[PDB]
Amino acid sequence: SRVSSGRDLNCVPEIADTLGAVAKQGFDFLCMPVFHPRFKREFIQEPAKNRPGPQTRSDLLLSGRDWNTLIVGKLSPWIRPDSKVEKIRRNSEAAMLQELNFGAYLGLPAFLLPLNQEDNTNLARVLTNHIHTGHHSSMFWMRVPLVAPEDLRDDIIENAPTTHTEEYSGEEKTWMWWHNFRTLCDYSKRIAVALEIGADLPSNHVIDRWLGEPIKAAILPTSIFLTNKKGFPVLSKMHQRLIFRLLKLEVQFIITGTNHHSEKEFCSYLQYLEYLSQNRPPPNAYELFAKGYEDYLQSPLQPLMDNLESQTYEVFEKDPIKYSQYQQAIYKCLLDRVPEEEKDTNVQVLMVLGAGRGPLVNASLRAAKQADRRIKLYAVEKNPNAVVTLENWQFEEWGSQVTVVSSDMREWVAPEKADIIVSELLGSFADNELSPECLDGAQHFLKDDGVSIPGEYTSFLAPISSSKLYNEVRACREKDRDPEAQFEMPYVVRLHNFHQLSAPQPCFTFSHPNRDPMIDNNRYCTLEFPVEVNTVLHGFAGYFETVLYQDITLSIRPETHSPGMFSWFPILFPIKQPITVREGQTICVRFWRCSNSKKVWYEWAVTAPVCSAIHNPTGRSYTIGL
Amino acid sequence: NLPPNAPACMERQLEAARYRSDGALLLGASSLSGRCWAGSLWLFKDPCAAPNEGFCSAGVQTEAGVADLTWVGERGILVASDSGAVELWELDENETLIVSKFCKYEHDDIVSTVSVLSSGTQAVSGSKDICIKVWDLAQQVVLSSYRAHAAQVTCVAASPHKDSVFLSCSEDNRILLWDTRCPKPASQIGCSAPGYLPTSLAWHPQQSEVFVFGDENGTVSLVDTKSTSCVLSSAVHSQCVTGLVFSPHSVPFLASLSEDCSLAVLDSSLSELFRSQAHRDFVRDATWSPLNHSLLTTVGWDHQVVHHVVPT
Ligand SMILES: C[C@@]1(O)[C@@H]([C@H](O)c2ccc(Cl)c(Cl)c2)O[C@@H](n2ccc3c(N)ncnc32)[C@@H]1O
Repeated sequence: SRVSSGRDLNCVPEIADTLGAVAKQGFDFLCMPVFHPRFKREFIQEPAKNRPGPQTRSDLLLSGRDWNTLIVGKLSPWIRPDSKVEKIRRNSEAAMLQELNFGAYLGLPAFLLPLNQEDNTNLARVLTNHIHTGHHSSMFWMRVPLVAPEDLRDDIIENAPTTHTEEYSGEEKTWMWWHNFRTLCDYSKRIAVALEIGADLPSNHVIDRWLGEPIKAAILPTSIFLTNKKGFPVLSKMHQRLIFRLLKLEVQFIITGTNHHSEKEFCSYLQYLEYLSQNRPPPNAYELFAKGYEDYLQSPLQPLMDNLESQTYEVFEKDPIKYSQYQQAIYKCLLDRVPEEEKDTNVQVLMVLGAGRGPLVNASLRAAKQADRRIKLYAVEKNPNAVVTLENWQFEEWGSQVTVVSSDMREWVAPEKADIIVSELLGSFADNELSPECLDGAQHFLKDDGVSIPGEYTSFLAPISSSKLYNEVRACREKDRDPEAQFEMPYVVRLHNFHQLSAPQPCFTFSHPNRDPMIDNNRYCTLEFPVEVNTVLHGFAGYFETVLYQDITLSIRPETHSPGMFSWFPILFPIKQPITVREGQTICVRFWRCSNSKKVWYEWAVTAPVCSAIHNPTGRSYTIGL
Repeated sequence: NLPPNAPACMERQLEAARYRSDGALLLGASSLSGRCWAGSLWLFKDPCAAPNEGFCSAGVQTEAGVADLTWVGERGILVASDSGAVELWELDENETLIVSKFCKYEHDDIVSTVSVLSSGTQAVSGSKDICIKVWDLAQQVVLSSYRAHAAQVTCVAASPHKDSVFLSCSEDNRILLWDTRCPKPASQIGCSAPGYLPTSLAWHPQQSEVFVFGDENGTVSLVDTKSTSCVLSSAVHSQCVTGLVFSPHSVPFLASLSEDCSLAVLDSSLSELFRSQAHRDFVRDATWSPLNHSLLTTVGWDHQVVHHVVPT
């Protein structure tokens, strides 16, 4: 899709003509006043109170259709609910409600309010009161700048110079303006950011603060555009990065200010964004497919407790790299176990534990052929619906090379012990589908010298900031359960609008076979995450790595991600209350793997720089069925 | 009724009222409500005939509203648009038509304030875009563009007799004394950080280093640059002080406008001489008759043109 772009005016003599001119220039929508910006109104004191005549222009000037889709409202700039003058507060209160109520009456899709100072406490109270007056879905775009106007004023007051001191926290102040406002409004999903970009960008850390924030719009003033020698409006290299980053967040671009390039038409600016949009670093395979699932929360699959649907098998079978790596792992293992001299006399007992619909059974055969070794194959599957697929394959193609077993691998009595067990029982947090317990129960029919593929897997955690995902989780409250349960359970999610606060670190590791006597799959692990920014912690992203055999690995840990396995999204472990983290501080998190005879689960707590409640105690909110 | 190629009907909201040297009356007006939000300029060689569009010397429509205007000498009218344009209109030789000479879209938001400098060949504009611009009225260009302020520029006032000096004031709570001769042109004046936002400015016509400023809380204040922090003030109005205009008198009187819809007239101790509840909406300008220094003409958004006779 091409870039969505709107025009920002603070002057509209005729709506009809203005919208037409703006539409003709190529804009998707118009931001404009709904009352005249200079039309101050009195609500208390006579005679100004009783000013006759219409308070603004009629709704009959546009179709309902146009109002709903083409028009973003703007708060009149005289409305200052946090003025130090009582009379001005009371008038700005009434005027804000008036203008906000008219926006709702028109059915406007969005409405712009500025954060242009530190104290917007009364502004927030009035907006909050408006949000809680009817069940409307209309959006509120908080116009807030990257750089506070005070911090980008020309240094031309002789007796009041611009501070040349670096202020790490001071340069981030406009983020705090936003954070305080959205905190006061209790994270309303209807309140998002319109981030105003200035001529001089701040440090990256300041731009990095807005990672994970709900940016719906970016405002580009005409002024910040440099000029091409030909005359077209253009943007600095640094500005072009921010734009590329913002395109990934599919924000709507607003263009504000008068045309500073006289000889050129206004559509010139717009055409540059579209040009910039056409030319972007190419998206990889797991950036292209994962499109549609961005920050979409899902329940992690439990293929032990539940029988996967035909179409679930299908999705996760469409991954040639997974099978090619499994094929290669078995290939290398067969040669190490059967010398070239014994190839024709020595048949290896290979057993696929959780054989699904067959493709791993196929992979095991492709491996034995290209290795030129003979294999007796057992296909063990508990899902009787997939066992239907296997037994149809077994009869039509595989022949008596493959014995299909319709059984739990923990219950199955084997006719003969195995040389290689091959399993595909990993989830996004590795052990979250209960591979450990499954293979432990199957271990007794692996030969004393037998190989497990996979041999080990390791889970990884990283702390993340995402006010967006926090709000997604918050919105998963269901009737008839603990009202905070949604925070005490992991989600599979293509983490999109977020910030990784620290490099992933290993959490839980399992080895197969587990020769260890008196096996215990329970775990307690303390992780310390050095954080080098100011930020807010909303949860922990989970990933994993597995060694199938020797150097043959699969990974969704970003810094070692296998080429593909795009279908395997990260896990999100949320926390009930966001925790403020200052630069230089350590985030300490504690993860537990817990169990009884019936269920496995995770508990977790943050212990630095403050303590959370322990999440999911006793698996009250979330368990994985044995 | 003789409307000589001018709009049939004049917009409700009168922003500007300015007498020329000869005693003819310039009116600026905008529509702040209804279908169309535009403006008009009017010349009334009969002060007492206004606001009636029919007994009109000259009149024209501007594309957008009239936030501020002022005379450029005798023929010229400089206009602060909502469009972000500063535009110069000047009367034809007959003074029956009003023709646009230049319209320059240089400000990124509404132009809120404009003032002609002492020479009359330069002018300074202020805008909600937070910028202040110095204009060459000869070449129709911005010579200088200053982002000194952190919020909307409320009011700019050119020095009576110095082509390089002017006051500005903004919602960032700064009053800047400018001097385009200094390499850092602006200088902040006034100490209190919690002092109410400055809304209006007038240079004293005699004492070229004294001025008055009105705050958003109705207080009018008398400032000497040399005296600096030492000040005289009076709580004149109950709402914002919109405008301050000194009389042409020898020892002059101070007209003060307000959104409380009243006019005041004060001496140089800021004691109250005259009062007027005449207006039923906001009072937007005051202009003293050159011909009779006793007369004082105010316009409001009530669309009244009230001629006051000051007791003096
Ligand atoms: C989904 C399964 O088919 C399969 C595995 O999870 C799998 C295979 C292929 C694909 Cl594409 C996907 Cl997505 C998932 O393992 C089976 N399973 C689990 C536990 C268990 C047991 N204890 N005894 C026997 N089979 C078992 C499940 O039913």
